Amino acid sequence: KVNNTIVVSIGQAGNQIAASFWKTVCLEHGIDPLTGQTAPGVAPRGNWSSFFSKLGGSYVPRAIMVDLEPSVIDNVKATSGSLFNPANLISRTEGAGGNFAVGYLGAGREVLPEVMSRLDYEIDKCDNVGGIIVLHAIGGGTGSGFGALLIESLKEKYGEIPVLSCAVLPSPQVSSVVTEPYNTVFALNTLRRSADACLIFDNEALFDLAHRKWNIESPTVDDLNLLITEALAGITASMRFSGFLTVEISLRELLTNLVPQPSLHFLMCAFAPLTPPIEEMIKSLFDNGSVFAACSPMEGRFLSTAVLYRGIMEDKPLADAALAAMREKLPLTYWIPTAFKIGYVEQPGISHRKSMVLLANNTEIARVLDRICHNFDKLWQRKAFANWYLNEGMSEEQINVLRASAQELVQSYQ
Amino acid sequence: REILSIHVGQCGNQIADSFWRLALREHGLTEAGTLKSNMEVFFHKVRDGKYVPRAVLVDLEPGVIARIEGQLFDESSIVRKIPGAANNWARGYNVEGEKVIDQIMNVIDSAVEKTKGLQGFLMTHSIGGGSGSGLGSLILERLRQAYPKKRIFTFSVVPSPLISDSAVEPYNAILTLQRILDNADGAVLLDNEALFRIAKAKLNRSPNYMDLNNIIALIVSSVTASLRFPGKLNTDLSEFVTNLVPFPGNHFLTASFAPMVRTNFPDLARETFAQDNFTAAIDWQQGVYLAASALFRGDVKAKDVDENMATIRKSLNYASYMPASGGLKLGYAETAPEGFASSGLALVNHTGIAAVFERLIAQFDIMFDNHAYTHWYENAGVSRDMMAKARNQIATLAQSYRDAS
Ligand SMILES: Nc1nc2c(ncn2[C@@H]2O[C@H](COP(=O)(O)CP(=O)(O)OP(=O)(O)O)[C@@H](O)[C@H]2O)c(=O)[nH]1
Ligand SMILES: Nc1nc2c(ncn2[C@@H]2O[C@H](COP(=O)(O)CP(=O)(O)OP(=O)(O)O)[C@@H](O)[C@H]2O)c(=O)[nH]1
Repeated sequence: KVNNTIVVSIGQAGNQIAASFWKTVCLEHGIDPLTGQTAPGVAPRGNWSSFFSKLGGSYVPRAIMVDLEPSVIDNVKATSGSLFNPANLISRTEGAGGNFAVGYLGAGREVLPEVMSRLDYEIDKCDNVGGIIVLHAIGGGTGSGFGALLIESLKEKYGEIPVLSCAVLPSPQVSSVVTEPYNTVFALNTLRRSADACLIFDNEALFDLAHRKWNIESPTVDDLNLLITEALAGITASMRFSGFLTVEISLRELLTNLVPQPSLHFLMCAFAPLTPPIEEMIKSLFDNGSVFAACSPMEGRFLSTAVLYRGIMEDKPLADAALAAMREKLPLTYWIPTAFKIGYVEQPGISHRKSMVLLANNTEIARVLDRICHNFDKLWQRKAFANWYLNEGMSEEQINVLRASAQELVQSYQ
Repeated sequence: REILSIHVGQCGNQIADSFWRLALREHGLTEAGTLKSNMEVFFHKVRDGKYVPRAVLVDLEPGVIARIEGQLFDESSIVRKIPGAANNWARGYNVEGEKVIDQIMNVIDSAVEKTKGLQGFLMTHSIGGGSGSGLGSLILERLRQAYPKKRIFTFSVVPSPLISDSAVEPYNAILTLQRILDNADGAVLLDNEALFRIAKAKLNRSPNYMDLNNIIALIVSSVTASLRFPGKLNTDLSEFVTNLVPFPGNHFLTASFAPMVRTNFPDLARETFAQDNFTAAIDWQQGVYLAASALFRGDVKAKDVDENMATIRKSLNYASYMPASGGLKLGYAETAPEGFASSGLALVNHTGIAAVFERLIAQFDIMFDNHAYTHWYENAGVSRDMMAKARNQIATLAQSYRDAS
């Protein structure tokens, strides 16, 4: 048995990214995603019990889906079939609608007991949970509100359990919700208080990564979540594959290696190669635009990077030397000289026979949140859209506390 | 004349894998233990064909032990513990170490209670991990305090200088090397990039950890070669402690194996004690040898071994307190590993291995002053004061090496 990880998805981006994530993970294992049952005559490739469960049986994902509107859960069920347990799927009617307070003080309180009963059921089937991946978009309403409530309730009940968040930020090219700054900061406070780690995506970066560097004139959001999915598959392959040359990295292991300080737990991600299905691949992993966040991390400062190679390894001394040489011309924190976790996995992805994933801790990510905070400086300098936040249950002083906590995070990074 | 081998961590378990892969057919058995020179020092008598290597493969987040069992060990003595190793020394010491130490020492004292007579322990691990580091340190603590008359030897892989595989590995390394000091009377340190370059020189294509651990396995095999292959000029682990440890706490060794084969003996001996053939990247130019053990085996000739003094009076640089013709622990064994008609091992107590130590010190000298990863220890039960005193002990040890030049 291997250390476990449950991936709870909240909000529309979280649920669709979860659909794509378990799709690609299942087809990595050789399991049909649209059915949830293993392929006859083929064993699951790697440590399935880290993210799955043999429910009698079927290799069902250990995923919990909550969303306050039926549309996303129904669409995920249509695109995934019987992959997820219907007991794991909880839906409401009115939605949160870009309002964090609905997910925090409102329908969030109503939907919390059922979600936590299901989470207790799932964790009681876990051998040793060493991480909870919260797939959500903190720009959205349901995602922010119930992610905040859910991580707060986890750290109130549990707290020996690492929590890795995977939050989709509002894009700097365009906002999808105008209350994205409110929701992002409101969930970000609880992420810093409760979540032990947070992985950050951004749609514009994935768009430019899948437009010219995937040879698609105009990708859909499906390609967005597929790129995010390749990132997550590479990240969790450390928690998913074990063997001789490969090193097994628990989510608590990845946490202890990637999170130096308790408030320093926000991570960027990148993928190589950037080609449609070696040194040029090394630099492709570490280009200025290879990260999955609309920012330039190479003027930032890598705190610690988990570089997870996966595939055939025909140049192990040569690739280690290439990584060491590449480290010389990268911005690393002096106070973490051992800022590289060179994780290896023998099994590659399905799209590529040879891939790597960068999972780094960088100060640059804070300035990313800073621009969202800058957007927060627009919605609260004039007291806009906050009437429903106050009416749904929250308070203005509480919101000032939340914004001060976000600023405390950004100043903790720099 | 009995060895209990302790294998904690993934690196230590792969070292053990390769170690028995070559040790079994070094005594003419397959990897699964089937018969195809007292070899009972490593192996317990279980079945006439199955001579079981009684070595505990205890490791948090087992993972690799499954591929180890796929080569048959004693399944009762080993455990695939509930995962959660991380890379935290305290997590292998007191968080999940305290819930496995009772079982593992019950296994260990059950294994040594059925021993006619024991000489010591040879533990293979990596100081840079979290399981093999913290669990290994706890095992050392409760094994020295249980058998103070026995001689623990640690075959520890020190993290590489060029690149790292863990982001908290110097913390683990220092706080495990302190326990190795306080709990063992012998230690052979291994450095990975030296193994990569040795395997590059030996082979013609790109190596991996299996080749490196094959080299490490040859090292460990030749360490006890004179003990399990009794020829002339025998060597014992008590003899290793007596004549390789000039000071009570200075017992860290660097090892070279040769060749890397019907080679001429002068070439074999001069390339055995080669500055670039040792398996730990230590300081040779400023460093000096304290105590070199030359264990030659196979088709070795006594005059050939004793007449190769050119490499000692020319290349080997000794400390001022050792005689010019001295500094040699010579050993002859009738059997060498296959593919080698005659082979050699150099086990050196050397000043330059402190350089190894100090690089970890250098990392610790930049992390502790910045509160880098210490909360992972503090929330796990290991405070900053004990880390500081462990580094103080390690720095004192490195200064002892620098003063022993
Ligand atoms: N990579 C992906 N990003 C997505 C996807 N769907 C949405 N998003 C991104 O999420 C962001 C909007 O967050 P959502 O509204 O989807 C989260 P939520 O359902 O909780 O909002 P409410 O319904 O208002 O409560 C926006 O930037 C989108 O570009 C997706 O399938 N993949
Ligand atoms: N020279 C060698 N190095 C190895 C070998 N196996 C692993 N290693 C390296 O040793 C270093 C740390 O060793 P490990 O992390 O495997 C020790 P441990 O299993 O206890 O760590 P955790 O299980 O994560 O707690 C790292 O660089 C590994 O890549 C090996 O056969 N030879």
